[PDB]
This record gives sequence, structure tokens and C-alpha cells, in this order.
Amino acid sequence: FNVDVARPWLTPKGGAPFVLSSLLHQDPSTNQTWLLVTSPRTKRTPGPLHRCSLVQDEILCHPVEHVPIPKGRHRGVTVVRSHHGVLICIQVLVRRPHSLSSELTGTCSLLGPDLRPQAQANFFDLENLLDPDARVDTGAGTEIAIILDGSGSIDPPDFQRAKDFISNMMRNFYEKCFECNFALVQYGGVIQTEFDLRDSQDVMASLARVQNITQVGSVTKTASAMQHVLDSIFTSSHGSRRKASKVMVVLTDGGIFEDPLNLTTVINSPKMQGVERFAIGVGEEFKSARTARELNLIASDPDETHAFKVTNYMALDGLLSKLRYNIISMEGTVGDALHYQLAQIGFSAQILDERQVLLGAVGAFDWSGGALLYDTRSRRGRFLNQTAAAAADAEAAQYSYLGYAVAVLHKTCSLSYIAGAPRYKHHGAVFELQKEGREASFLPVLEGEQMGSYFGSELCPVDIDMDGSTDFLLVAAPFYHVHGEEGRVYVYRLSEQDGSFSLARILSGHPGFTNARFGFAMAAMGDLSQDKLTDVAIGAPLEGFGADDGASFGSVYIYNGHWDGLSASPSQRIRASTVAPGLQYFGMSMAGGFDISGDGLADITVGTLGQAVVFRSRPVVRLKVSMAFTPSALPIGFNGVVNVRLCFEISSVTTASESGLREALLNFTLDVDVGKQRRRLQCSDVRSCLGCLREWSSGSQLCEDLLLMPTEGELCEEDCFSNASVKVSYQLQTPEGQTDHPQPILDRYTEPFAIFQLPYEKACKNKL
Amino acid sequence: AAITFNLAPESLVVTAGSKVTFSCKASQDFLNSATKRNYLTWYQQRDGKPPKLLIYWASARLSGVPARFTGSGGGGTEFTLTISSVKAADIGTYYCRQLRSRPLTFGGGTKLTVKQPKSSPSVTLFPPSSEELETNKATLVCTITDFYPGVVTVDWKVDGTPVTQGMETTQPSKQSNNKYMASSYLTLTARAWERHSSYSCQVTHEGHTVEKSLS
Amino acid sequence: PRGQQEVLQDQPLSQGARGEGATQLAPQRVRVTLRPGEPQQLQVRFLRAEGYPVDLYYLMDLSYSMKDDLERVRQLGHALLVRLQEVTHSVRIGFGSFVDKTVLPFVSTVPSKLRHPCPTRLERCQSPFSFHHVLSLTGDAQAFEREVGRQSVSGNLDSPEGGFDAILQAALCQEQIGWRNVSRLLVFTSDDTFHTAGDGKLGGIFMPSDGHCHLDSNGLYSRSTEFDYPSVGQVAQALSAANIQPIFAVTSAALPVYQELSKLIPKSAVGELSEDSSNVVQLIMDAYNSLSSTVTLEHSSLPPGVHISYESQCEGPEKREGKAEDRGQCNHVRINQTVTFWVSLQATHCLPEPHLLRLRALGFSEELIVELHTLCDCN
Amino acid sequence: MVQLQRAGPTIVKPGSAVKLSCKATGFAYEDYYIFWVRQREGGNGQKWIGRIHPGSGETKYNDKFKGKATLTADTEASSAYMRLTSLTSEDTAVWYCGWERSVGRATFAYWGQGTSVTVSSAKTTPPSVYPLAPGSAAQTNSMVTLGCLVKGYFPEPVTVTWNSGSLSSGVHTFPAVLQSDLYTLSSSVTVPSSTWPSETVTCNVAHPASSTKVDKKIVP
Ligand SMILES: *[C@@H]1O[C@H](CO)[C@@H](O[C@@H]2O[C@H](CO)[C@@H](O[C@@H]3O[C@H](CO)[C@@H](O)[C@H](O)[C@@H]3O)[C@H](O)[C@H]2NC(C)=O)[C@H](O)[C@H]1NC(C)=O
Ligand SMILES: *[C@@H]1O[C@H](CO)[C@@H](O[C@@H]2O[C@H](CO)[C@@H](O[C@@H]3O[C@H](CO)[C@@H](O)[C@H](O)[C@@H]3O)[C@H](O)[C@H]2NC(C)=O)[C@H](O)[C@H]1NC(C)=O
Ligand SMILES: *[C@@H]1O[C@H](CO)[C@@H](O[C@@H]2O[C@H](CO)[C@@H](O)[C@H](O)[C@H]2NC(C)=O)[C@H](O)[C@H]1NC(C)=O
Ligand SMILES: *[C@@H]1O[C@H](CO)[C@@H](O)[C@H](O)[C@H]1NC(C)=O
Ligand SMILES: *[C@@H]1O[C@H](CO)[C@@H](O)[C@H](O)[C@H]1NC(C)=O
Ligand SMILES: *[C@@H]1O[C@H](CO)[C@@H](O)[C@H](O)[C@H]1NC(C)=O
Ligand SMILES: [Ca+2]
Ligand SMILES: [Ca+2]
Ligand SMILES: [Ca+2]
Ligand SMILES: [Ca+2]
Ligand SMILES: [Ca+2]
Ligand SMILES: [Ca+2]
Repeated sequence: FNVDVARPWLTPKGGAPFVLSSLLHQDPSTNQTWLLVTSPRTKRTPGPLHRCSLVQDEILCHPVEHVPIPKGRHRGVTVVRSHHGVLICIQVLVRRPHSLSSELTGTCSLLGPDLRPQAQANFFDLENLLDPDARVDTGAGTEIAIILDGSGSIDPPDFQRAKDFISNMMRNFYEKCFECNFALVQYGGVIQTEFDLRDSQDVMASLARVQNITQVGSVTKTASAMQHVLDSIFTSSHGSRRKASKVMVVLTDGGIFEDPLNLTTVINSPKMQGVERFAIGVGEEFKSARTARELNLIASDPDETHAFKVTNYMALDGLLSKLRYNIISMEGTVGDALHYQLAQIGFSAQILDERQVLLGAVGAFDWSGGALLYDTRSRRGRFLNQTAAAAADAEAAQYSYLGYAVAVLHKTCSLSYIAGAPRYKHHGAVFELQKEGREASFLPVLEGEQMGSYFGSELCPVDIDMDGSTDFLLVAAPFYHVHGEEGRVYVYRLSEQDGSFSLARILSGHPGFTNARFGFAMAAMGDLSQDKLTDVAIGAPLEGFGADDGASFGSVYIYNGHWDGLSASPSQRIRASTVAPGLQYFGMSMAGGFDISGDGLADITVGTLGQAVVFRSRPVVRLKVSMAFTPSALPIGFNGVVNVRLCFEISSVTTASESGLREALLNFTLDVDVGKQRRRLQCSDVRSCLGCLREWSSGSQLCEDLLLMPTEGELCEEDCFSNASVKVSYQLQTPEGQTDHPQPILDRYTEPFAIFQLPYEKACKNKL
Repeated sequence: AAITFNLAPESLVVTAGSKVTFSCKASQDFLNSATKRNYLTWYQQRDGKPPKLLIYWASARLSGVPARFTGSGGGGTEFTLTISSVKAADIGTYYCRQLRSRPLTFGGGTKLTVKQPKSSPSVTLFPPSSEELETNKATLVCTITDFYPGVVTVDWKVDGTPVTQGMETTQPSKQSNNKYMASSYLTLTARAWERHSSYSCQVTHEGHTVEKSLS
Repeated sequence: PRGQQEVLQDQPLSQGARGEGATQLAPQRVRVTLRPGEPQQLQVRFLRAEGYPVDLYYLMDLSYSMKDDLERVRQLGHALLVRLQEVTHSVRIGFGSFVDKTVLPFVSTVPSKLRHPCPTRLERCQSPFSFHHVLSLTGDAQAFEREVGRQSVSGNLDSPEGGFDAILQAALCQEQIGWRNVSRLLVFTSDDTFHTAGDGKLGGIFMPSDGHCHLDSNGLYSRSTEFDYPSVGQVAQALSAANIQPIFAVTSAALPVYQELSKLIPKSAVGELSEDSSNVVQLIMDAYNSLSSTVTLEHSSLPPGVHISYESQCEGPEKREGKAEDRGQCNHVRINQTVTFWVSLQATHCLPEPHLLRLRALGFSEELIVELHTLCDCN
Repeated sequence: MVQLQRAGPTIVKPGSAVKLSCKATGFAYEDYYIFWVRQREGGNGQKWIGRIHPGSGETKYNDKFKGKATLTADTEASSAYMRLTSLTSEDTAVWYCGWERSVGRATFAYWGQGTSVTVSSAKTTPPSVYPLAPGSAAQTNSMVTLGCLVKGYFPEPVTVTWNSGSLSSGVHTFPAVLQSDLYTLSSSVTVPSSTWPSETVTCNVAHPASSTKVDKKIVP
């Protein structure tokens, strides 16, 4: 129908940016229209948002300046827009100290109508932003190296005691520490790395090996033991990590002797710096002044709390307490409850006024969901979710994904927020914020019918007459199954008095495609057909995937607006194969309503998965046809020639008068005495009445002159008194290839013909 | 790449009150498969003025163009512009042009020239001026005036030896009387001018070779 | 008017302890005549006394919530194999596992918790993955026992698991899962809800699942982080294409959701997973029997105005529960007793009288011959 | 009525850039396309340059002038501009803006007056006028042809007359031709030998660019 498929503009393929969603934007103060696209983070492009313009019959893109810059993997980008500015939300990962779990929420930035920063928001530590009274307006870890002494001066009983001590210590530390690994070294005469950090990953093997080591005996070369621990462990070649803390536990008996290395220089050496030194004394023979001072040198600077004389089994309380971690409750395990850590605020967004925004919190409270009504200028928000009266209700509402999609509805003199919960029960639902007083909560108003159809994943209010009050609400079920994943869309009519929803129609895609995904993307495209009524577009990105060549696939369906509501069938179907080669998932994002070609006519953008397309909108022409007969009536038994004057006119103001019909040609034909078995009159020239081709001149009027002759043969007097019917049918012959100007198109909802009656003089007293 | 035009002949010798026929041909078809209109345009340019639009589509005249111009030119690959009865105002150059596809291209042009009885040139030869030798420069100029048709060739010869370098020829031009003229210089330095004894210029036309000489 | 029926041939026959002594179909020739509004019937026999091949793929969830339910799965697998082997000689059995996608909201991404997802380090664990084909379909029993017993439990973040990825990969990856052109069963075990298409959006996955085998040389679905979960319709279509009957053995807690999914998948069954695992084994024996045997009576193009129907019974007192076309082939085959067919026809209108057909069986180079005669006139 | 005007001729050094202008009047400017075309002298024909839609500022360029031309539209002043980058001696030609036909298709329905661009490093130099004394053999004929040589001047034009313009028949001023960087020109007249040298014959050459007027009397 109205969209010019023959002249698309496409972002360069394979080059930057790799489009994910596209939307048209316009600054109300300057009337510039840009095309905002969002791309995932890549080495070429760091930015998540780009503004593109039409230059040299292509779409060139330049990144926007002050938007958040994602780091690492792609975790989500969301860009909505209204006449109050552009909102961009990025998902981020954060790790708190000594936390064995991560946080996943959004950092957002609000920009003005002209793409200048206005607000920044981080949604970590949500507790300090929340304001439960806010009025809702409705109009590496640690490594521990052990230095076991079995170097003579140690009886089998004391050695066995030491082995039990070390084994119990290892087990205890593995229980109270998660990311704490171990290494060991026996240094009796020789030095022998009994086990290494890589083996520490298998706890059972290391524990079994601890009991399986045998005394080596000989002489106590403790300083050499330290130097060996530093030349073999803590070194990244054997598995150590530079970031992790470093501890040591020295089970020496104090009888150092025959040490090839100097103790004092080894202990204080720069390499030793940065590693703790816990010293345990073995044997009763540690009561000499020299041995005591040796221990004191070995142990950390605050000798108390590090130096010891007996194997007390809780002497290592300090690390056992300092290194304690916290675990967020996960699948099948106990832990800290999931309240807001994985809230993913900003998953869906919506701009309400100059300050306030609406955000989706799909992951809040064990994936129950919700939404945050954030006030950007005051930096205070209010969380809104479904009420739970008992534990059963709370556990029943989990994993509903409320806040997956958010929208707003304009009633006569009020507002109403709604949300999508595609996983609700198991078929989906749409909620509405039923403010009752101080408390406002989401209560379900619409429910899907099929499991896994993801009802409520897409919302799309439509104000057909553009009066400021929503008249319909489109709700999509992209994965609906009949033979494959066809999709299905539901149109709901909002009562003008109660605000209730009543099903009106169920839109389905073109028959013959079992893998369409009809309804995955939906948008109100403003007014395209120049009729002052809003038109809508639905997207079916999987249409034609794999079948036949499969070079391109996807579809977009244009539905027009009527005073009654949406149409019954689509007025256009744009197939990706006819648009350009290589388009994949054509129709997973759409926008419109803003002029980007330079005429006064709103245009449209359809974003594939990696490219964006832009289509002009053609001018819709409405032809008024009149004719003057001569003589005004048919005299009884007339035999003269009838003179005919036929004049068309452009009753449509969609085009300047001094452009006529462009390169479109008017093709009209005449039918004489329609409906009569034998025609009373006839045309004087077959050429002048069949396939008559004319070129519209400058202006809004065209005219012609024709002649009619009496039909041959005996008079068919049977129905003389009835008015004679003359019919005119017309079309447009629009050129073939790409054109500089979008050629006009006849209106699809006005009959392309007219019938004029010529009375026949009566035989009564009064002829007419 | 682009569509090529073979607008021929380069020029026509015509007389007032006779028919004319240009022939512009295109390397590709212009018939737009939907509107069924051949996309070709005709232009007319007189000396010292910007061109003018004569016929936008293959056979449609512009408002104000006299009826004696006819577009004809069917087929879509070969086109012909026919002027019924040439007139003094019609003397000029006409260009054909593609309109269907980018880049847009022209045909090169076709110029009209009024016919006339032949006229042998009036040839004169002059020496370098005395003042010129004072500046250490020298030059010989041969004038060839009032000849028809406008195609001629000249060969300068010093001491009987033709010279093929240091020679410039002014553009031959047409007059209001339907004749032609031409001129040719001979760049030389004063020292070189004295190295020789005699000079001469030769003119070629439909007849016998004409020459003039100095010494 | 009324019809007629007759058997036009006699054939010597024999029977053996196993199918190698089979004597193929009943006497070749039979005859039937029909008139409008009066059907007729015949009888046929096939001399086969054993079962027909089978391919069972076992697929366990290995999330941490299944630690208590692992012994139930091991007992169920042994019961599976032992019950099957006592009705057929050509049973093949396979094995695979799954937990979830290795992106943040579904699986914890901290390196320490990505190497040892289990809560305590003394536990025996296994790093998370999306699908892992372990044992290809094989006729060895002790191999399957040993491979199943060796498995260890992985971990996860959120309750729903990614079993749909495993099902779709098992359906698509035919050349390396070892499927045969035989009755195919997939036994799916879990104790929680399942992720579906549209859930990957939370984890940043935006590329929809395509119908391609993405397993590695070692058997892992390595590319799982780049494609979204498949939809219910995608799994249904893949299973229908591949001729796989899924039997969902799931915990009592998750029985309702899976019972609701089974209605979408045509030939699927759902049974609870408890200590007395005979409930699921019964679904499996019923799925084996319900799918027909190699013994077949496939019909040629009947004369227009005539219809054909069948009713198969392994023995006199035992018959299949199917209707109409479901009984065109034999079912519920058992040892030491041979199967039989009853073939009935009904006539609506008539066409040229002289017509003949043949009913062919699979596995032997022979087929029955049938003669037909029909007319629209009265006596 | 639709008409277009331009800034007029320009003289620039090699390597510079020229920003021509084409003011448009009599129609809505943000509607109709503006096309440019250059007619190179010496009978090289014409070649389409590019296109621009003032409403959206979009352009399309022939590949030959992709990096050479750059079109833009000033909707406020209703003036279209073309910028020629890194001009050379070759770029010298006359350029035209255009206006497409509203109905049908005709790229240049209307044209501007014309604008000539000349690229040269030569300074403003006055012409040197040299009389052409007829040969001794030409004095015996009834008709005698005289003339002068206007050599070495820049920029154009230089007007030549005979006897302060009183003489008006038989005068022929040939088109100029370039030498190195300085232009050249010649003119010839014919008068009765009965009036020469008996009566004074002279010519005046004017060079407005240098405000120089030179009178030269022909002598045998
Ligand atoms: C940006 O574009 C918009 C939309 O075209 C322009 O808004 C229009 O502004 C005019 C006044 O400039 C509004 O009034 C019009 O003015 C006269 C009578 O004064 C008459 O021609 C019209 O009947 C009309 O009343 C016009 O309603 C308004 N249009 C809309 C749709 O709101 C705006 O001016 C443009 N801004 C700039 C800076 O160019
Ligand atoms: C909807 O959101 C409200 C909050 O706006 C949720 O209510 C909150 O539920 C949590 C559940 O854990 C309560 O936490 C409590 O904290 C302490 C520390 O553990 C302890 O008293 C309890 O064990 C409990 O965990 C929290 O107090 C409660 N209210 C508020 C104001 O935070 C509600 O659960 C959400 N509903 C749904 C269906 O998701
Ligand atoms: C002008 O329109 C007429 C119809 O109103 C065209 O003629 C018909 O063309 C169709 C195919 O497009 C044929 O099926 C019909 O048989 C033709 N005749 C009639 C009476 O409908 C005619 O081709 C059009 N003119 C041009 C130049 O395309
Ligand atoms: C270690 O265990 C092995 C058996 O795995 C045993 O043979 C050996 O004696 C033990 N001790 C040592 C020092 O290897
Ligand atoms: C060992 O090094 C220390 C300094 O660390 C030094 O004072 C001492 O002399 C060295 N030798 C001995 C035997 O301590
Ligand atoms: C199974 O049947 C298919 C279809 O006829 C055939 O291509 C294939 O080779 C057969 N065998 C296997 C092992 O798939
Ligand atoms: Ca409304
Ligand atoms: Ca509309
Ligand atoms: Ca537009
Ligand atoms: Ca689980
Ligand atoms: Ca369990
Ligand atoms: Ca999970």
C-alpha cells in the first residue's frame, strides 16, 4: 500500500554498527529527525547507541557521546523514546568484596529532546533510593602453603600428631573457606613439594595424600624450606594466582642446623614481603632463649596472635573468621534471599514526564518481577509489585517475569501503568496498577491461553484518533504453536467508561508459514496513509527461514486505522526477499511517524538483526470524477450524437498542486449502458475509451472530450425509460525502478470508479 | 558503468525550409517497463546562452516550443529528432540525454550549419613586426579569411622545409555571412628568425594548393 | 444388498523359539466384495514370535536439586533396560545429561563457583554445562550401567533448567547420537520447571535457536551461550520430524507443569518419578507396544468408493488400544505366540468392477493379494 | 516564474577550491531537486555532476566527481552551493545548476545564466600589440589586408577595434589561444588599397583587468 518498498535505504552490511533495535526520533524544537540504533559491544564499536542520518543514499551512523559504556560481554541494551527525551539503559555486572555471587542491574542515562545529558542513575544498593511513600501520579582468593617438619628430632608420635593437626586444619578451612587452596612441603634434609596448588582443586585427593606422607628425617633446613616454598609455590607456573592472598604455616621444631641459607636474610627478603608467617612450635625442647628468639624472628611482626608453642586446634581463628564469605541462595541450596541483587532494573523502560520514568525489574524477589517508578531529579524511586499475603502466595508468583515489558495507558483524565508477565502461571498475563489508596499493586487483568506462548511479552497501546485517549491495546504471543511457532496477536478494546478490556480480534500471520513468530515486534507507526488515523505494524522475523533458497527472511504487516478500530486484514505485507538480499530476521523492531526523506510525509524504519532499513511513504491521492452530458436527457427515439466532457480532480491535499501525478499515468476506461443485455449507446472510438492513457498536467484538474453514437440494429425499447448507466474505472501506471520522488498511490479504501446516470425522457405528461 | 550515446552526425549542412534528422542511439533500452514511456530528452543550445529543454519524454514537447520540432524516436534504443523547416533561429547544437538510470549522460551534440556556395580563402602572410624583434621575440602570422566549407589544413615551411613544432592555430569560426576564417601563428625567437632566409605558408582546400611567402 | 469374503489360498507354516524361524505372512490370496452400507471382514496371520528393535535415549537433569533423586534415576534406568530386554532381542540404549546455560542469571559465573558449583568443596561436583552426550546408543548393558553410575551432580542459580536444549540437540544430532530407523524413545528426567524461548533475553542471548547440530567432537553443546532456548513448538516440531516419543519421568512437585506440556507434544507420556518406578516403566512398555511392529499390511490404492481398515492383535485375548489407522500394523507382540490381523472394508460408491490390490509386509520379499468388486446397484 | 542566478566567473590559483552559488526564486525551495552539469570547452560535450534535495540535504554523485564535488543546500537563503576541491588546470569549464520538471521527468527544465571557472597561476599582464606590416607583394592588389597581434595578456577578455570603432566591416577577431600561461589573440581587417596608406589605419586594444588602453597605427 503506502510504504515505498522499491527504494529502501540500508545500513552497510558487515560494517559497524551491528544493529539490534532501531527507532526514529525528532527534536520538537528543531524538526531534525535522526535514526537511533543500538549495537552490542565489539572491538570496533564501544558505544551502545548511534545516531544515523540519510547522506549519499545510505545511512551513516555516528555514536552518541554521554551514554554508559558497557564492559565485557553483552548483557542488555534498552532504548525507549518520547517527546521528553531519549532513555538508554545498560545491564552491568558487579562483584562485592568477599561475595561469592554477582549483582546484575542497570545503569541508565536520560537525555533531552536534543541528545544532551540530563540524568544518570545507578541501581545498585537500591535500599538508599527506595521511598515506599512516594506518591504514584495517576492524573583470586587465598593460598596457604604449609611447611611440615619431619626432620629428625621428631618421634613418630609427634609426627602423627602433626599430621592429624594439618589434616584437620585443611578440612576445617575448606569447610569455612570456599576459595582457599593449599600447598605443602616437607623439608627434612631434602625439600619435597608433597602436593601443589593445582592438586588443591581435588579436595579428597589432597586430604588422602596428607595422611599418606611419610617422615623424611635428617636435619632441619627450615630457611631452605622457605626459599623452596618461594621458588616453587606462589609462582604462576605451578598454578598460583598473583591476586590471591598468601599465608604460611611453619611446623618447625626449632632445631635448625646445617641450613645452606642464612635465616635472617631469607626471612626479611623482599620476595617474602607480602606473605603472612604463622609459626607453630613442635616438641617440648622449645624452651631455649635462642630458639624462642628464632621463632619470634620467623613469625609475623605482631608476634602475639602468630607465634605458638603447642598445636592448639583453634589457634587459626583469625583467618577462619577474616576469610568468611557469603553465598546468595541458589538452586537447591540455602543462602541469603534474593531480593534485589539480580533485579535487572531497566530491563524495560518508559518515559512519563520530564523527570519520572518507569522501569522493569524482571529479576526482583526470586524473579517475581515488578517495576520501579523512578524520579530522576530527586533520585528517589518506588518499587511496585504484586502483593503476597502468605508464603504460599509469594512462592506461587515466583518466576513470572513481571516487568518484562512495561507500558502506559491514557484514559479520559487519568493514567494507568501496565506490565507483562509472560511466564505467569505458565501462559502469560498482563497486569495493571490498581492504586487503591496509600498502597498500589499490580493485579492481573488479561491471561494467555497456551503454555510457552509468552503472552504479554509485547505491549502496544494504540490511539487511533490521536485525541489523547488509548482506544486499543495489542498484546503479543510470539511463540504460539499450531504446527511450529506461528505467533498470535490479541487486540483489546478499552471501554470508554470503565477502562475494562474486551477481546475484539485475534490477528494471525499469512497462512503457509509454520515458523513466523508473528507479534515479536509491534509499533504504532503514527499516521502514514494521510487519513489522520494511526496505523500499526507487526513483525514476523522468522517468516521464510530455511525454506527454498533462504537468502532473506522476515515480514512486516501494515494494518490501517479505522473509526471502528483496526482493520481485518493487513493492507500491506513487506517481505524481506523483495527488500534486499542477505536480510536476516527482518522485522524484529519497527518505528515510524517522523519524516526522514524530506517530504511532509511520515516514514518507517524496520530493523533486522544486524541492519536497519528505512522506507519512504508515498502520497495517497483521492480522485473526484465528474462528467457533463449533452443533451441533458435522451430524447424519445433520439438519433443524434451525444457529447461528453469528463474531468478528474485531486481532492487530496497530500501533494502540492504543481506536481500533478509525477511520473504516474492515468489509465481510464468507459463502459456504456452497464447492466443492460444490449447497450443502447456505444463509443465512437475504441482507442478513446479502452486503455486510454493520459499524463496529468500541472495543477489538480484534468479534462477530456469524447463522443457516443447510437448502437446499431433494431431499437431495444424494452427498458428505454430507465436511466442509462455510464461507468468510469481508473488506475495509475507507476514507473518501474527506483525513483527520486515517491510516486503517488490510489487510496485503497475508495472505490476506483464512479457511475453517472443519464435520464431518459418519459412518455408521461412530465418528461423528468 | 554508464549508458553510451552515439548522437550522429556531428553536424548537418542544411538550408532554410528543408527537413532535418538527428539520430541519437543508446547502448541500453530506455522504455520504462511500467509507464511504457521512453526516458530520453532533447536540448537546444545557441552560442553564448545556456541550453533549453525541447522534448522531455521521447515524443512530448515542452510548452512554448514551436510545433516544427517533432520527437518521433520510438523503439527505446534509437531516436530521431526531426525539424520540419529550418529557420535562422534554429541554428544551434542539440544534445540527447538519458533519463532512466544513474549516472546521467549526454550525447555529445549535433550542430547545424547553413549551406552556401564554395568560396576559396583569401590568403595573406605577414612578417614579424619591427618592435617584436626589439624584444628578442619573433612570430609569423598567416590569415585565411572568407572560405567555405570550414575544413582546411595548413603546413608552414621555412626555406622549403616544413615545421611541425611551435605552431598554434586560432579556432576557425562562422560569420553572419555564412563564411569561415582561420589563422596560424609561428612561434620563434629573434635569433632563430635570422637563421633562415625565406618563409612560406601553405593552405589546403577543395582545389589547388595556395601558398604565400616572405624573404 | 450385502457383501462377501473368502480366503483363496492355503500355505504351510512353522514357528520357532526366535524370529529367525519366522514363516512370514498368512496364505497370499483373499477376496472381498462390497455393496453400499454393508462392510465385510477377513482374517490374516503372521508367523513371528519376538519383538522388534528399539532405541532408548536416557536424559537426566544433573542440577543440585537432583542429588536426592539420583538413586531413583539409577534404579529407573536399570528397570528400563531389564524390562525391555525381556521382550526384544535388539534393544539399544544411550545416555546424556544437562543442567543449564552458562551465563549469569542462570549459572553463577564466578570462577570458583564455575569450577565447583556445589555448596561445599568436599562434595563431588562437576562444572556446569548445557548438554553432554555421554554414551551413544549401544547394545551393551554393563556399559550403560557404568556410565550412568559414574555421573556427578552439577549446580545452578535459578530453578528452571535447560532441558529443552538437550532435547532439541538429541533430536537434531542423529548421525552422532546413533539413532536407527527404528522405534525411538526419549526418556526425560527432571524435578523442576523448564526454560523456554524468550528467557535468554535476561542473559543477553538474542540469537534465536536454529535447527542445526551444534555438538562438539567431545560431545558438549559448547555454543549454548550464543543461541536462545527453543520454544515449545520448536521442540514439538523436531520430535515429530524425528519420530521420537518422549516419556517425561519427573518428580511429583513438577508433575503438573509437565502434564500440561505433554498435551502439546502428541505422542508423549508423563509419569511420576518415585521409588516404585514401575509406573514410568509401564508408560515405556506402552509406548513400545503402541508403535507398531515390522509386521505390516500396507495397502495399495483402493478403488474409489471403497475403504479399508484394520484391527491387529498379538494374541486372541490381547489387542491394541488404537483406532482406525492405528491398527494397520501389529502391536503388543509377545514371545512364543504369533500375531494376527483383521481387515475390514466398507463401500460408499462404485467404479469399474475389475480391481486387484496387494497388502505388503516389511522385512520379507512377499506380500498378500486381495481381489475387490463393488457396485452401486441393488440385487 | 522560475529563474536561477549565479555569482559569475571566478579566477583561482591551482590547488584552491571554489564555492559556486545558484540562487533560486519563484518556487518552494525545500521541494525540488537541484542538478549540476559542466560543459567543458573544446567540444568535450557535457557530463552530469551530481544531485541534491534541499529538503533533506541528501545528495548523489556521479563517480567521476565523487571526491571532486560536494553539494549543499541553504534552505534559509534558497541558495545551492557546489564546492570544487583541489582544482587543476583541467577543471576550467562552465558549470550550470538546474531544476527538475515538476511532472514527468526532465532533469534540467530550467537553467542558470552560466558561470565560467578559470584556474591559472598567471598574473594580470597587459597585452603587447604588434602591427602586421603587409608584404611588399601585397601592395599591387586592389585589396590590402592589415592586422595586429595581441600577445601575452591575462585575464580575458581584450577588445579590439579599428579607427576608434569607426571601421565596422571586414574586421575579424579570432578566438584566443593559450601560450605557456599567458593568452594570445589576433585580428585582421581589409580596406581598399586606394585608402591605405593614404588614410590612417589604427586599432585600439582595451584590457579592463589592467585598465590599459593601447593605440597602434599600422605603417608599411
Ligand atoms: C516544525 O514542524 C512543525 C510541524 O510542521 C511546525 O509546527 C507548525 O507551526 C505552525 C506555525 O509556524 C503552526 O501554525 C500554522 O500557522 C499558520 C497560521 O499561523 C497556518 O499555515 C497553519 O494553519 C497553522 O496554524 C502549525 O499548526 C504547526 N503544525 C503542527 C503540526 O503542530 C513548526 O513550526 C516547525 N518548527 C520550525 C522551527 O520550523
Ligand atoms: C513485593 O515486594 C515486597 C517489597 O516491596 C516484598 O516484601 C518483602 O519480602 C521479603 C521476603 O524476603 C521480606 O524480607 C524479610 O526480611 C527479613 C530478613 O530476612 C526477615 O524478616 C524475613 O525473613 C524476610 O526475608 C521483606 O520484609 C518484605 N517487605 C519489604 C518491605 O521488603 C514482597 O515479597 C514482594 N512480593 C512478591 C510476590 O514478589
Ligand atoms: C489500462 O488498464 C486496462 C484495464 O483497465 C488494461 O487492460 C487490461 O490489462 C489486464 C492486465 O493488466 C488484462 O487482463 C485485461 O484483459 C486488459 N483489458 C481490460 C479490458 O481489462 C491496460 O493494459 C492498461 N493500459 C496500460 C497501457 O497498461
Ligand atoms: C601412598 O599411598 C600408596 C597407595 O596409593 C601407598 O602404596 C604408599 O605406601 C603411600 N605412601 C607413600 C609415601 O607413597
Ligand atoms: C645473615 O644475614 C644477616 C642480615 O639479614 C646478617 O647480619 C648476618 O651476618 C648474616 N649471617 C648470619 C650467620 O646470621
Ligand atoms: C534411515 O533411513 C533414512 C531415510 O531413508 C536413510 O537415509 C538412512 O541411511 C537410514 N539409516 C540411518 C542409519 O539413518
Ligand atoms: Ca482516542
Ligand atoms: Ca492511517
Ligand atoms: Ca518522508
Ligand atoms: Ca534443579
Ligand atoms: Ca529433589
Ligand atoms: Ca536454572
